[PDB]
Amino acid sequence: EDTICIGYHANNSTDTVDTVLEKNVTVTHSVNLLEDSHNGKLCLLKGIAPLQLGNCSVAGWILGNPECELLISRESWSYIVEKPNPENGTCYPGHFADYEELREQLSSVSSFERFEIFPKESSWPNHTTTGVSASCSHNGESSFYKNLLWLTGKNGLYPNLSKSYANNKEKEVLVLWGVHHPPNIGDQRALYHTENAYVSVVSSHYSRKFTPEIAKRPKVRDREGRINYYWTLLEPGDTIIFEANGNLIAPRYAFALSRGFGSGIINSNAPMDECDAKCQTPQGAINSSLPFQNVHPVTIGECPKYVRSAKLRMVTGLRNIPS
Amino acid sequence: DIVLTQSPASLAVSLGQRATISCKASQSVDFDGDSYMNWYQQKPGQPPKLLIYTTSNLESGIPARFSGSGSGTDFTLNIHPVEEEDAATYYCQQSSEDPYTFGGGTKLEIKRADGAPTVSIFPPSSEQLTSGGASVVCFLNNFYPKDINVKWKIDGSERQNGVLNSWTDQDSKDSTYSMSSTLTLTKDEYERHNSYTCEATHKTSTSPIVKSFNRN
Amino acid sequence: GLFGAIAGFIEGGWTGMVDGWYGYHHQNEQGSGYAADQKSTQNAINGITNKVNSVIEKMNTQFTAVGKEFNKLERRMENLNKKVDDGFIDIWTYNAELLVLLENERTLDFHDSNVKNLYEKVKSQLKNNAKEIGNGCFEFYHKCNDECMESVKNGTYDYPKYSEESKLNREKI
Amino acid sequence: EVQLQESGPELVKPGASVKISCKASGYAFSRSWMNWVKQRPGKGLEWIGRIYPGDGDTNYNGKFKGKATLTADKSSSTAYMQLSSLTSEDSAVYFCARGSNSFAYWGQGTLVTVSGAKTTPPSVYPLAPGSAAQTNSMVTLGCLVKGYFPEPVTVTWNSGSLSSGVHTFPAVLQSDLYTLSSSVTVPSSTWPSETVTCNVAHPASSTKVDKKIVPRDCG
Ligand SMILES: *[C@@H]1O[C@H](CO)[C@@H](O[C@@H]2O[C@H](CO)[C@@H](O[C@@H]3O[C@H](CO)[C@@H](O)[C@H](O[C@H]4O[C@H](CO)[C@@H](O)[C@H](O[C@H]5O[C@H](CO)[C@@H](O)[C@H](O)[C@@H]5O)[C@@H]4O)[C@@H]3O)[C@H](O)[C@H]2NC(C)=O)[C@H](O)[C@H]1NC(C)=O
Ligand SMILES: *[C@@H]1O[C@H](CO)[C@@H](O[C@@H]2O[C@H](CO)[C@@H](O[C@@H]3O[C@H](CO)[C@@H](O)[C@H](O)[C@@H]3O)[C@H](O)[C@H]2NC(C)=O)[C@H](O)[C@H]1NC(C)=O
Ligand SMILES: *[C@@H]1O[C@H](CO)[C@@H](O[C@@H]2O[C@H](CO)[C@@H](O[C@@H]3O[C@H](CO)[C@@H](O)[C@H](O)[C@@H]3O)[C@H](O)[C@H]2NC(C)=O)[C@H](O)[C@H]1NC(C)=O
Repeated sequence: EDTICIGYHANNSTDTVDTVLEKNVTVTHSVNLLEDSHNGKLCLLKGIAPLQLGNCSVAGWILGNPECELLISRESWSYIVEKPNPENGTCYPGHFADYEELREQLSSVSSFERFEIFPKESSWPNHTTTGVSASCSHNGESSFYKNLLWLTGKNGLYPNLSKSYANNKEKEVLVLWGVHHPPNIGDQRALYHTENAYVSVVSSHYSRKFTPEIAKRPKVRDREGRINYYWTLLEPGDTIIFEANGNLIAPRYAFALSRGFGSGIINSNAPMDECDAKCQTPQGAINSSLPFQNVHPVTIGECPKYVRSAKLRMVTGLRNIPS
Repeated sequence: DIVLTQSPASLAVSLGQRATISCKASQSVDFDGDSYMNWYQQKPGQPPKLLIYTTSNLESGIPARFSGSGSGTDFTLNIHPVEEEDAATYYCQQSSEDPYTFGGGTKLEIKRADGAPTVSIFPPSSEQLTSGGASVVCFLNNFYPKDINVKWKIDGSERQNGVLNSWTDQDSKDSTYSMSSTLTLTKDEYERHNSYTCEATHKTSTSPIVKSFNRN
Repeated sequence: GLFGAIAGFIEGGWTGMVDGWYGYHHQNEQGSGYAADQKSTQNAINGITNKVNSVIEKMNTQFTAVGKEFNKLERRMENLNKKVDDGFIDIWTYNAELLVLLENERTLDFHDSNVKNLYEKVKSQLKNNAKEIGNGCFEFYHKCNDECMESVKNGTYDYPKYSEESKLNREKI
Repeated sequence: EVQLQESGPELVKPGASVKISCKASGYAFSRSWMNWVKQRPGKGLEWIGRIYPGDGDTNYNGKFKGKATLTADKSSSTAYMQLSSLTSEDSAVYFCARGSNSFAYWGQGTLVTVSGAKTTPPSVYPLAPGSAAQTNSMVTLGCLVKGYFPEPVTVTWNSGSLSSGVHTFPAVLQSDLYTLSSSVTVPSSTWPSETVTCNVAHPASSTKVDKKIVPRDCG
């Protein structure tokens, strides 16, 4: 006739949660802890855009694989995106020594200064800077690496070169060179005019003398003879010296680089859409508010932890039992 | 309001023959000398096309093999002869009283000779692998009739959890069905096997049709 | 559930009472309605939202997990890298799912506790002036007022004022 | 020559409102009644309401009298329809049609969707035969479309150049993400001799992505 009643709220939300004692229980109020949505684009970390390599590999990037020309002078970036199967790697067949480390070292870096370490005009006068391969084609035209110089002989001679570079750039510089192994001894006599060739590159923290080895090889990219690539990071203040009498593809452009943190290598086919989200994945960017995302394992910068779970909802309210 | 009860619900007529569709009505659809009843053609993925208006008037363009007839509480539609194109669903529609209402709809199936599915199986893409998952698709194109059964065997052991099947409606120029099956396995569990087989048991053969692949 | 109140002797939830999670009804002679207990519902929201904010805080966000790429002759390292990544994902996934499955019961049990605790707070005031009838309801043996309906909620009921009147009506049931 | 062009597919959360548009051209728009019909997947066609763009005179189905509102723009020759407080049952395909007692000319139809997930574009994965075995003079090819929430996707082949027996299977939902497949049947002589790209579109996110299919690898 005249009463007081104690009860507990019920709402029309169908938010379902799983507990230890039972599962799939409908609840008044819930919060989702798992972020389950991306956008499938390549945003700009923080404000600095990525470096989309596109067709090129990181190998063809640094050496300037002539089909990679327009992605040069892009020295400001937040992270580098490679196609999973890059079909423009090293134009000249051969071995790229310590590829993976240079790949890893060029993941921390955030700035280059592409500078001419050995200017062609005033550093290789006696020799021939006109070294072009047919394999490194561009516009149906023979070209070569736009960061190295194929040094052949001039006027039939090829004297002992002994140039050197002092690291006066106050930062770590990354020098790149190549050693030649001609197809047969005949071309070795014609390119460098010495059957006993040597290339040494020496610094305060590096010394490796290269001897070439001319032999028959399987044909790759139509050029039988192979070029072998090598690299070294000069400490600020040391001097690297190059001396040779044959088979040296010397650097022309080196990279004075400043390390940073926050960048890496993602490979994906996503498009770039100028969307400035706080963290990227190969399959897009994360809304970034939650503490758990299952979109993809590989991430770049201030994403939530990756857990391979379907849904993680936390009960904030209580059991929903309406009329 | 008026409810248009349409008969039959499913229909199958062989080529070069007549097809009859009835449409009863809760009330009499008659309006000052004519019957405000219309028929429509809806092929899958398309909006309805207007066939017959005011219970017998054929609209221009569409061929003269379509016949609308009837008066009062019930009307009929004839197709003579039925063509391959006519693989679609058909609705009746009254326009006498607010609100205008449609019938339940009926699907026209063309009876043709039986067929054998041309089976195709594709491995997951390399880019798909990087997503933390992988899916093998088994295409079954150009068979007849509907009934077909696909079974997935991972290294010979039949797998039934994680399959996804979707059928296509009859081709408008082939009188022909298709369907596709997809296993959605994890990236890790996909790489724990080599033999991936999808067998299809059909009316066209006593023993199942099989096509498969290995990762080498 | 665990204290017998939620989905127990309070068989269902009130579709009304949007004011909060817990409350009273007080079907009176003047007018019925709903009124949520602001005291116990503010403790509940302040505790659950501290639970949730505590949980995320213990998991600092991860930065720039890129995935190392090894060559054709370092398979031992590559398989090692997989285990140290898939291993962490195995732990973090497992260590997160159970944190959800476990603490969701504690959120439901905590609501079951609060209602049970609140139902006894009303009982301890209405000692013999009322009876228990509809499993969470009290019959006023003294014909309470809206003044006195608010005078059962904020610690504002006393037996003595209505006791002897209540003592009268108990003798006929 | 008379065409009703409809708007794009839309996605909204329950309780919100939408304007769907239908622009007319090819006839005297100012003079003929406009119509809206609702088709739930599977269930039957339902007529909604009518606008007469000469006078703005409206007729409303007794069922839809509160859910739908109709207007028109005479200068722009466009018809607008507004739906309020959308629920699950309103998720369907909506058609704009012209006619008074016989719905004559129909629109394209948009698929407005009402659910919890969000707009995500799909990834496209090519599907190569894999085994180098000639099943016949023909080889079947295809593209898979995974992970996209709002339903409409259109799969063309070489920008629609290949109409020869192309199949587009209906999408299937897995954990709030539609996935579907497409196939072709191109002569084995002209593949991989000639480029076979599949062109897919997701109108709900304005994303067009291509992927020429190529044979598999390990070679
Ligand atoms: C940047 O990226 C682009 C795109 O990939 C590159 O262009 C690509 O170049 C390659 C190589 O030139 C092209 O592939 C060749 O295409 C030509 C047609 O012009 C064709 O003749 C050639 O056949 C080769 O493939 C066979 C497959 O194994 C080889 O085995 C074969 O060699 C055999 O036969 C000779 C006969 O003398 C023997 O001597 C050999 O030993 C061997 O037995 C033959 O060489 C390839 O198919 C490719 O087509 C082209 N891309 C496009 C889209 O066309 C650029 O080169 C790259 N940039 C740089 C600087 O590298
Ligand atoms: C990156 O490399 C890929 C190949 O690895 C390049 O794809 C190529 O794209 C071109 C178009 O730019 C295709 O060329 C032809 O186009 C004409 C148009 O007239 C058409 O008649 C041909 O059928 C063909 O489509 C070429 O086929 C395609 N490559 C292959 C192997 O099919 C891409 O262009 C490169 N991107 C950059 C920025 O360098
Ligand atoms: C190419 O190499 C030749 C060497 O075969 C360079 O020629 C001469 O090199 C010397 C030593 O570097 C230069 O010094 C001068 O030598 C003369 C010898 O009589 C001496 O009298 C001088 O006091 C001085 O020490 C010499 O200037 C140089 N000659 C010329 C004409 O340049 C040559 O410079 C190299 N480059 C080119 C472009 O030829």
